[PDB]
Parts: sequence; structure tokens; C-alpha cells
Amino acid sequence: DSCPHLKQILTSNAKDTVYRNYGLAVNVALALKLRNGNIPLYKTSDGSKVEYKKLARLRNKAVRCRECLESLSCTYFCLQCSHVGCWKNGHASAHTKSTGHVFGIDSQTGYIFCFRCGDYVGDQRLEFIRQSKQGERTEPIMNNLGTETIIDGSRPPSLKASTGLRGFINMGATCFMSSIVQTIVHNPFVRDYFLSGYHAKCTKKMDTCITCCIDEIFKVFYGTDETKGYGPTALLTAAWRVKNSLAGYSEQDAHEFWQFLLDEIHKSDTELHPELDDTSTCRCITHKTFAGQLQSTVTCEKCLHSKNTVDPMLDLSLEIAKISKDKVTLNDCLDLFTSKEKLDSMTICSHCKKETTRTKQLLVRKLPPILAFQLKRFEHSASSSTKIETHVGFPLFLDMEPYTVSETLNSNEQGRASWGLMTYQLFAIVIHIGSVNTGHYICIIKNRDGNWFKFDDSRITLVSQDYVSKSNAYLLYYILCQ
Amino acid sequence: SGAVYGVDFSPDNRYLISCSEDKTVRLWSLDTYTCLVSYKGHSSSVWDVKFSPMGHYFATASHDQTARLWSCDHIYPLRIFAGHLNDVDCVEFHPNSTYLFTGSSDKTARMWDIARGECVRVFMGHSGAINCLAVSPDGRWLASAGEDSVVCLWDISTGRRIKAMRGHGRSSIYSLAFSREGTVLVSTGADNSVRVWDVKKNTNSPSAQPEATNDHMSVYFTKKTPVYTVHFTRRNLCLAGGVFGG
Amino acid sequence: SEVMQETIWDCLMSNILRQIVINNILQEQALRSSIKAISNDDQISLKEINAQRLKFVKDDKDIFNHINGKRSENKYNGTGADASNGTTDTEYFTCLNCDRKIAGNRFASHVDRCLGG
Amino acid sequence: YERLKRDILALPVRERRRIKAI
Amino acid sequence: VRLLHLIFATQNIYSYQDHVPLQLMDFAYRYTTGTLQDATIYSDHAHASNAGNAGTNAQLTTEDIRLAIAARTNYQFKPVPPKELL
Amino acid sequence: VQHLKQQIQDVLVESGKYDELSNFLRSKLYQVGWTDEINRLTQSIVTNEAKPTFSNVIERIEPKAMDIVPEHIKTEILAKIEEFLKDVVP
Amino acid sequence: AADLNRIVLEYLNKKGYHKTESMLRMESSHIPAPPTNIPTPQTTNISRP
Amino acid sequence: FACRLAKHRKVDNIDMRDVQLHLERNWNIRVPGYASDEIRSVRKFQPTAGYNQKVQGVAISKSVN
Amino acid sequence: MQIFVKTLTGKTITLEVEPSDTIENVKAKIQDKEGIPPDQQRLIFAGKQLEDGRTLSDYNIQKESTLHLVLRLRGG
Amino acid sequence: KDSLSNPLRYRICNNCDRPILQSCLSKHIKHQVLDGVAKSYPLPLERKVIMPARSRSSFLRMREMFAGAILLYSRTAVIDVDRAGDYYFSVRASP
Amino acid sequence: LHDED
Amino acid sequence: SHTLWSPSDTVKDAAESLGIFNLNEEAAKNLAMDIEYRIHEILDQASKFMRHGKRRTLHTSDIDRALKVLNLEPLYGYDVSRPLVFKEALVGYVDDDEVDFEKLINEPLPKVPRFSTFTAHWLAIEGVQPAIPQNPSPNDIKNILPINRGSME
Repeated sequence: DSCPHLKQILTSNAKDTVYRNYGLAVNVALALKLRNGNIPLYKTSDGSKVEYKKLARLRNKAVRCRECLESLSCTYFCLQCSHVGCWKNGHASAHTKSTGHVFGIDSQTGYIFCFRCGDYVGDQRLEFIRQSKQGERTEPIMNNLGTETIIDGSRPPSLKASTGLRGFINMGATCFMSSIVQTIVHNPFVRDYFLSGYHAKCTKKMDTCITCCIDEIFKVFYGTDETKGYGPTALLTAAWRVKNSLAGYSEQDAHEFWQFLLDEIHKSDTELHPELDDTSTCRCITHKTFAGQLQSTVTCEKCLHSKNTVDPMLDLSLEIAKISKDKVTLNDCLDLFTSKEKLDSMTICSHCKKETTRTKQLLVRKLPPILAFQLKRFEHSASSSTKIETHVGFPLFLDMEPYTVSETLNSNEQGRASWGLMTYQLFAIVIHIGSVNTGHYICIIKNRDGNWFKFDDSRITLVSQDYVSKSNAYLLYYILCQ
Repeated sequence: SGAVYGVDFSPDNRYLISCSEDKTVRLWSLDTYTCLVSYKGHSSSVWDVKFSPMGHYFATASHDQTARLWSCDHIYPLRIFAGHLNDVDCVEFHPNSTYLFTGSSDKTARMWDIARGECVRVFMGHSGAINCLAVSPDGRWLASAGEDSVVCLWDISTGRRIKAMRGHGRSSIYSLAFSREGTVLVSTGADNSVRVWDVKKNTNSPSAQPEATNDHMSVYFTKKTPVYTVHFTRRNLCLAGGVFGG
Repeated sequence: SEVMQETIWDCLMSNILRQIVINNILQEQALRSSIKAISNDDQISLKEINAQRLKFVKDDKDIFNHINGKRSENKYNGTGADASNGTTDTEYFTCLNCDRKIAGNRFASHVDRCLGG
Repeated sequence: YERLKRDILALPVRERRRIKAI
Repeated sequence: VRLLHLIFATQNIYSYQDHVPLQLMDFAYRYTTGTLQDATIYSDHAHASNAGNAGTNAQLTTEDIRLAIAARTNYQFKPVPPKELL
Repeated sequence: VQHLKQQIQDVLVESGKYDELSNFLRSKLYQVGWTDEINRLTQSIVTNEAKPTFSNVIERIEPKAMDIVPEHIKTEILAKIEEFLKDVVP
Repeated sequence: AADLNRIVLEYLNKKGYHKTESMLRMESSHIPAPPTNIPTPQTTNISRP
Repeated sequence: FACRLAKHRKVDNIDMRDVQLHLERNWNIRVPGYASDEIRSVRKFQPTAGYNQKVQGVAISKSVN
Repeated sequence: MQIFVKTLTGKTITLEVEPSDTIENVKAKIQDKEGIPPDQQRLIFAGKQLEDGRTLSDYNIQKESTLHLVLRLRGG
Repeated sequence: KDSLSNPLRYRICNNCDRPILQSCLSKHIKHQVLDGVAKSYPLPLERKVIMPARSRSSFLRMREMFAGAILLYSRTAVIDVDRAGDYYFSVRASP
Repeated sequence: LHDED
Repeated sequence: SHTLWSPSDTVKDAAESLGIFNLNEEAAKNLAMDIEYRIHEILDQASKFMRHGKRRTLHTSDIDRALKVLNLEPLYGYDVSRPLVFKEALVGYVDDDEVDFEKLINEPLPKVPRFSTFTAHWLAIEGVQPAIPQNPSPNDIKNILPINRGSME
């Protein structure tokens, strides 16, 4: 199975030389390094500033073939010299025949290719964690009898816990809780915060601390710990101690539960600081991942654009009443949100002394890494509320370009189109079946390899993308990609 | 008097029947090439007229949203079948010759007992019309072909299609047929192509025989010719008929 | 200009395809080496890619079976009672606050009355 | 033809009336 | 008329012969002429004609048009499927 | 000679226009669903052929993956590459 | 979909000669026929017009 | 049809003289008897200026321009 | 001071308030304009639902800030 | 960047079963608008219904016979003398 | 109807 | 307005061509409604006659029969030959004129085509499609991909 040519090398100092050369090669593609030749500076493009610098750019020093001089994405950086060869004309393969240097690093992804096999070396656990700097800790990290007798030792995930896919039994009306929790534990930023152990600053226990209960859900779902329902039960016990209504006895809103969990995480990060951080600008997981800001503009009838207000948001609540009676898309909902209104308010303009009805607009000032949307699926009538059950078409990739502040103000100007494409990927959906006062909540999440899963309390099932896009979305979870 | 829309032969093969839009059905000999009888019980255009598998009884389909089953001796119909909210495009007889399958532009299909008059089963789907139907010799299987361009294989007892063969681009499917022994069928269409389909890929007799969707053995294209029919001979081969040349 | 432009596009397209395929082949080689009896990946409850010949986790077209091919309760059948084959109605959890077995669908309502104490 | 047809329909001033009949 | 092509587009029939739009428009003109003609007769009828009794002033509300059309479909225009009869 | 293509690419990278082409193509291919379609096609071919061998998998993916590129993306990115070349070639 | 099951089951509830027992057999319109055979002229005789 | 045409008369009352008209109009049955209701209008084919303007306009388009 | 509320339809309305005004008071003003009772209103600012007994200043709501009004969709 | 590029990369501690991110292991071990608009769905004004006198008469006759026998009281419509000319009307549904 | 019946 | 067929001018043209003045607007809206429905009605009937001739390009015989079946008067005088113009005309636009007239004598003779005779060939012996006789080559790769889909062979 494993590559025998690499296995022949892996015997001591030769293994260590291979560790160093992979770690050196990956460093110029790692976002978190001073050696990074593409990816440190993002402005009006994901790939601007860096990518194309003459001295040390990734395109001319790693994506450029030595033999044919072409700029082709499929290139390999050699482990035994500073040569770079392309796939397409066989030049990396020509080098491996001619000089005997048979191992190359893919310049797009960092993956190791063995040109004697004709395949990537992907199965070796050391190789995979070696690039992220764990090569010199490998003997403690590995599971051996000489770790287990005197120190903790690590194992790879079990087969049926590797993706964290697990049902949460309905305990009365806990579908509003279950649907939200599945979005949270399959959210990568949240998952990686928990698996990194950042809550190792904690007050201690899952009886009392809501963040610890969420950590126990992660441990039970992706690892081995007490019992399958234990972390959800601990979360119910903690939720009861802070707010009985949202503790799962009675039907409740999913968006209110989403905000409640993120606020309790923010409170835990606040309580465990050695001194009080100002909020905003908080440094917790919630306000570095879901926090954006609106710009509420006020435009007077001389075109004076002041005073503009800046409002922090963790989600956007979008009206669908127009959209339900029009072309039924999510983009049209966003255009309704960023529309200009002429208000009912008292207005006195400082510059011209006009008392005309002010123009107000809402535009995005700061975009979050994860963008959460609530569709306002409810309307109010003659002393009664009803549910807006209409389908709303949402894309799998969402461009937030025409909803950002200053783009609208550059339309017709010399700076028109100075704001670039900002592309989110859809990774989760929460849907509601039933009316405005009674129903059921189902979650749908997406993970690696493009797979989509549907979560219906205890029932987890595989689902195609084309059945996910037909669902009556209430909450939509979008993660930045470009 | 009017255009001709359906024709059918006698299995003893010395007679011939031919419907039209002038609400006539007519009978011809074949040793003198001569008419013998006229028939009239219909209020509107008659689309397709088909004999019984045995002889003696024939049936017709019309725009009067009704179907009449005839004999050949008596001149006015024996039974009248009425269950369609639109025009009855096609008619066919199951191999026992005690059932009739009407299919219509109402996007539905129906089955009738010739003696009873009234509809034993109804099959619904196929967003679009219907044009042609077929029966597999063994008594489980009927074929629905329509403007939607998706062939649907139906099971009489279930009332739910066993398979949904997908292919044939986006054009009307005019004709189709099964084998001598139900192993294979054939569609035939207006997208200038014929399309052999296997039928037993996922049915109750899963014959697989291993090495857009499947259940699609091969497609034979034509020289810009819409095709209109087929006829499996006794032997392996089909026999086709099309128009328009080049 | 067209031939040079197609050549530039083809280099962009081939590099992108090769990058995606490398990521796919390495991941699946890792999953097969790690788990030799791999039938299903971890996956999620939400459906992934539509079923294929390398579909991991049990996929039911009929919508009735979970990722292990087991019935949850997607059938409201039964004899008018004990129905569901026993889903969550016939399950129980041991409550650590009072030492009682509690029906699982009643844990939330039990907690509010039990933790009162 | 469809896109050109809609563009020519917009060439007439009745594009507004066409837009209202939704 | 280009709008007639636009209406053809609703039924997936983009294969016309260009005589059809002339013909169907001619038809609708003929039809509506007859319709709002006999509806005008009925508007006269409410205005109580003979060989000189009163004037003739036109309003032509929708009810008269409804009358003038129901008479036509009394002997035309293939109606709802008469299933029960059959 | 055949160094014309490399020299042009060097101009496109150094001018900053290669980044703008590469980002635009990636933004379109992601948005029209192509990126997730290639991933699904790659997983399907792995299952079909019973192999995660990169060289064998790539040969059945890459022809099909190139063909999946919508006409709109292909002719739009081509037109943009052509326009940047129109500026620097006689 | 499920609404059709709801409505037809309420219908059959109202049909007094459709009890709960046989109404479920009525819902067995999703089991098809067995694979049967063609009557070769080995055993089965002909029939008359 | 008679009762409908009587209700059309904006008076909720009996039906007379509507049968004679309905017969004379839809069927070809005239009755030379009791009611006497005719059209009274030649149904002229020219309202005020603008229609015959269109007539002469398309006429000159036909002949010359 | 003036603040704004983006209502259920997306229409924005204006309220005259003091920094010290309580959430109850604000909800009463919204009811006067929109006709939704206070116990049916959820008022969101900066990712939090505004709670009765608290003031606008407790949530850092300033001149020309915008509050977002929603209802509740209950499920079990 | 590319959060769904590969699975969550982690290892499990063999002492306490916790999933551990790789960076935490060592420390834990210590135009078209008009197409969309063109959805008119036109209607007629009036439709005919082919219904003779005989069929409905026999039906209604036998109906009111059984209605007076088992249990006006039949299932009837209700039309107002005013605002008629509409196309569907309500029902009394008196048992 | 036909003659004999 | 309500629907297509703008009754501000179309129905107005009709009525003001008759010689009235007082057609309330909503009435003409409803009239547009009715005539559009009649259009869809006749159009579906002629489609029913279209797909019995197993063709696509609907000809005039289809709608003529479709009238004859609706107990509705026919419509004469529309020949396929001598094609259409829709000449323009302007007024202080209307885009209507017909300048195909002014004949005095005709003495032309129609030419008869061949009878309908059939051309057999051979196609698809045992799965494989020959290209030597009257058949296609692989040129359906150039066809419009929604049309003529699938190729397995």
C-alpha cells in the first residue's frame, strides 16, 4: 500500500532531511508564516499584492518550470535540489529519470509525489503532520507501549467518529436545539477552536459551564468519551440553569437559540480573561468569526452623506415578503435589505438647512468570516401573526459584492467597480416545517468532499446538493472562500 | 374524407382498418383491394385504431375524450369508455385481449375492462402529453412515450412506474416496441434518433450481464430523419420507418 | 492570439484540475490505508454528494434508512400502539440527579422538575 | 432569438407595461 | 407582431410559418368586433330599439360583455370536459 | 521559437494580470458549481475504477473536467486573456 | 405526498367497509408482481376465439 | 339566457321581451308578434378624427408612401 | 435622539428616544407604529436580543443606530 | 482558507479520548426581468358546462327523495339577488 | 342500436 | 393593466374602429383577458393536430382544422407561397401595410414533384453503425447539446 521508495528513506537522518525539506517547501504556501509568497495581503482581490512580486513570487519561483519556462499550476518542487518541473510536458518526470531525484512537492497544495510510483504519498501520518511542524514531537505523539506507561499518547480517529456525524435524540421539543448544535459542531472555525483546546483557561465543569458542555459534545461526537447523549444532556442541564424556556421543554425559535449559544460562548471568554476586554473590539471566537458591521448612512437632499453610523451584527435578518411575490431569490432579499428608503424622521441638514425627508440606506461596512442569515418567515396582520412559507432560492456560492458600502457610491464615478468579488460558500441550512407557533426543525450541513448530510434529531442521512437547494431555508450559514 | 391518423392490419392478413378525422372507421379487403364496410359511432376525430391480438374485435381513440370498442360484424359500437378530461391520444390491448390501455394529453394513462367499461387502474406522471404505448408479451409491463421525452415503464399491478428510462434529448417520442420475449425494448423519436433500451437492469428479473442515465444499451443516429415506428420481426432484427431523407 | 489564449486558459484549467484531483486521490488513499474495512466515512447527518459507486454511508432513495442502513422511524406504521418499532418513545436515560430511568422524550420536562430540588 | 426578441420588445416603449404584468 | 412570437414562447412551439400571427390576430379582431357589437345591443336594451322611442348612449360595462360572450360559447368554444354526462 | 508562450505568461504575472485572470476563473468556476462537480466526478472515478492512484484517476477526470467548464466561463475568460494579449503582441 | 396518504386514509376511515386492517393492505399498492414466465407451447394448450 | 338578460336590465323583476330578442339573435327565429325591439342603429364605422387619419395614412403607405 | 428600526417588511421607521429609555418603552413605541404587541417583538442589535428592564445605553445603542425587528418561529 | 478542502485533521488522546487539533497535542501531553414577469396566466370570462335537464333532474329528484327519507334541508347553493354574475357561490350545507 | 338485441 | 395584449391601444383600436367612444378601461382589460385565453385554447388544439402529423413546424392547416372542431367559423385566404412583408408606415409608427397586390393576368403552370417512394438501406447490423452507406459520421458532437443527447455505443 505505502510507497516503498519513501519507506526505504525513512530510517533516521534521511527521514529528518525529508522532514525539513517538506517543512521548508510548505512554508511559502502557509498563510500563518513570514516566508509566505502568496496569501499574506488580501485587499480588492484574494490573490493581489503577493502572488506576483518579481523577487520571490509563487508564480515565477514555484509555478514556473525550469526546462520549458512555462507558468503552469501543476508543478513540482524537488526534494533534492532547487529545481521545479511541470506535469504537462513531463519535465518533472524527465528530471527524475535523469538525476534520480524521485520526490517532488506539488506547488498548489504541498502534496508529496513519488515519480517512481506515479502517485502521491498521502497515507503516511507522519508526512501529513510533519509539514505543520510536528516532526520533532513524533515519538511522544505516536501511540506506543512506551508512551502509554508514562505519558499520554495519540491515535488516529475511529472510523465511525472521524466526521463527527451523530444523532441527538429529541428530549421533548429539542429540535430547535439539535438543528443549531449540528451547525455549530460541523462549523470548521468552531470545531478547530474546540479541538485546539482554547477553553483550557476554564472554570472547569460541564454541569455549570455552557462552553464546557459544547466541548463535551465535540469530544463525544469526534472522539471517545462517557456516553453518546452525555454532552447534549449536559448542555440541557446548563441551558436550564441559565434560561428554562430555551432548555427544550417547549417549542422555541432556532435563531434565538443560535444567538443564545454564541452570547454564552462570548460570556465564557469574558469570564476567563485576567482583565476585562472591551467589547467591541472583543478577541473571543464569536467576535472574530461571526462579527461584521453595517454602515447606516444618512444622505440629505444636497447629497451630504453625514452622519454615518456603524452598527455591529452577528447575523443579518432579511425580509422575504417582496421576494415571495417576485422571483423568489436570496439575492433579491439582499437587494431589498440594501435598498434606499426615504424616511418619516425629523431631518435638519447641517450644510444646506433642508428639512426634506432623509434618504437612509443600509450597506455592509465589515464582512465576517462566517455570514449567518435569518430569513424573516413571518408577517403580522389583523391581530394575528402568520408564517411566510414561500420557497426562496439560495445559491451554493454567494457573492457579497453589490451589498458592501462605497460600491453604490462609486456607481457612475471614476472608481466604479473598485470593490471586488467576495465569494462565500454555503455550508449549512436550518429549515422549519409547521406554522408560526408549532412545528419542527431540521438541519442540513456540508463537509469535505462536497458531501451533504441531513440531521433530523436522531436520524442522520446522506443527501444530494440538488435536494438541499429545494429546502425551505430559515437560517443560512455561509463561510468566506475568496 | 379527412386526413388519416391511424392504420392497422388483420393478423390473418387479408383485411385492413383505417381511422381518420372524419369520424369514420373503414374496412378493406386485400385480395381485391376494396372497401367493404363503414363504421360510425364517434363524435370527433379518431386518432389510432388497433385490432385484437386474435382478431374479431378492434378499438379506436378520439378527440371526443372517449374510446369505443368495436367488433367487425356489428356496425355500431359494443362498449364506450369515458374517463379522460382531455383527448384520448392512443389505445392498445393487453396480450390476453381482455384489457385496453388509453393514454391522453391530460398527462395520465388508464386501463379498462372491455366488458365492464370502467377503469381498473390509472397511472400518473410524465409532465407533458402522451403519444405512443406498448405492452411486454408476458403481462407485467406497459410503455409510456410522450412530449416530455422520458420513456416510463409501468407495472399494471403497482400502478407505479418500475423504471424511468432517461434519454432522447428534448423532443417528442412517437413510437416504441418490445421484443419477442420482453428482454429488450426500443424507443423511436423525433430527435432524429432511435434508442435501444435494456429493460431488466433494475426490475424483478435483474439481468445485468456486466463487463443522462443508464438502462441505455445503444443509440443509432439517422441522416436528419424523424422516425415514426418500428416492427420487430420474428427474428432478431427490427424494421423501421422514417421520412425526410436528407 | 486565439491559440495563445486557449493555451493560457488550458494551463490555468489543467493546473486547477490537477490540484483538485491530487487533493481527492491523497484523501481517499489516506482513508483506505487508515481503514481497510472502510464502508463509510465519518460523513455528516446532512446528505453529501448524491449516491455513486464510491458512495460511502448508506444512502436510501426511499429516505427511510440512516447512514448505517438502519431504520430510525421514517414509517408511522404500527398497530396503533407500540408503533415506530420503538424509536425514542421506548428509550430511557438514567438521570444522575435523582437516580431514575427517565423516558428519553421526557428528559427535558423531567430535568426542569428534578433539578428544582 | 429569445434574447434578441426580448431586446426588440424593449425597443418598444411598452417594456414598462410588459414589466408590470407579473 | 413580435408579441405574438412572445406568446408562442409560452408553449414551446418555436417553429412557426409566419402566416399564423396574421391569421390569429385577424381572428381575434373579428371575434371581439362581434362581441362588443352585440354587447352594445344589450346596453341599448337596458336603455328603454324600436322605430324611434329614445336615444342611444354608450357605457359598455363588463356585464354586457359577459352576456355577449356567454351567448357565443353557448354554441362554440369547446367547454369544460363534460365528464358526468359521458 | 516556442518560448513565446512562457514570455507572455511572465508579462502577465509581472504586470499583475495573471492573478486577475486566475482569480476571475476560480471565482466563476466555484460559483457555477464546477469545483464541486470535479470533486464528485473524482470520487465517482475512484469508486468506478477501484483505485486512488493519482496518474490513473487524473486521466479519466481531466478530459471530462475540461469539458464540464460552461461555455459562458470558457468564452468570457478567453476574451479577457485575448484582450490582455491584444495590448502586447503584434 | 404525505398529504395524499393523510387524505386517502381519512377517506378509507369514512368508508365503513374499509376498516383499519384492510386499509393497510390497500396501502400495499407498492409490492409488484413476481417474475412470471411466457406460455411456451410445451405444456399450455391454445385457446379458442 | 332570458332570465340572465333580464337581470342585466338592472331591475330584479320578471322576464318578458328578452325571449323574443334571444330568439331573433342567437337562433334564426323571428316572431312577428308582441314585442317590437330592433337595433335602431346603423352602427356607424367612424368615430371622431384620428381613425380615418390612420386610414388615409396606411392608404398613402400603400399607394406611394 | 433618533434611532431606527428596520421592521418586518424591511421598511425603516424612526423613534425618538433617550439613551436611558428602557427596552419596554422602545417596544411600546414600535407597537404604536407597527401594531405588534411587545411580547411578540424580538428586537435585535449587534447580535443580541434586547431584554426588558435594560436600557438602550446598556447595549451601546447610539444616535442613528438601527435595530432589527423580527417575530418568533416556534418549533420542537 | 478552504475549510472543507479536507476532513478535520486531528488525533485522539489515548488517556482521555479528547479530539485534539494538531497544534494543541504537545501542550495537552504536558432583460431576464421580463421573462420572469411574463407569467400572466390569462383567464376567460365565462365557461359553458354541458349539463342537460334530464340528468340533473333525475339526480336532484332521487337526491331530495333520499334526503327527506333518511334525516331547504338538502345541500344547496345560495345566490344573492345583487352582486351576481360571479362564477362560484357559497353553500348553505344545512343538515 | 343494432337489429338483434 | 392585467396581462399581455395591451388593451390601451389594441382593444381601443378595435372599438374605435367599430365606431364607439365609451369603453371603460377595466372592460378592455377583461377583454384582453378573454381573447388571450381563446388564443391559448385554439393553440393547444392545433398542437393536438400537430403531433398527429408527427411534425413540429405548425402549418395553417392545423389551426384551420382546430377552428373547424371548435364549431367556429373557418378562415380563408392565407396561402403559404407569396410570403409576408409587414411593411412599415408612419403617422404623426403603426408598422402596417401590405403592398402585394395589383395583378391583372396570371398564366403560370405548377410543376408536379415525384411520387412518394421509399429508400431502404441497412443500418446497425449487430450494434455497430456503418458510416459508408447513407448514415452520419460523428458530427453530432457539433449538434446542440440539449438536442440529440446521449452516446454509448
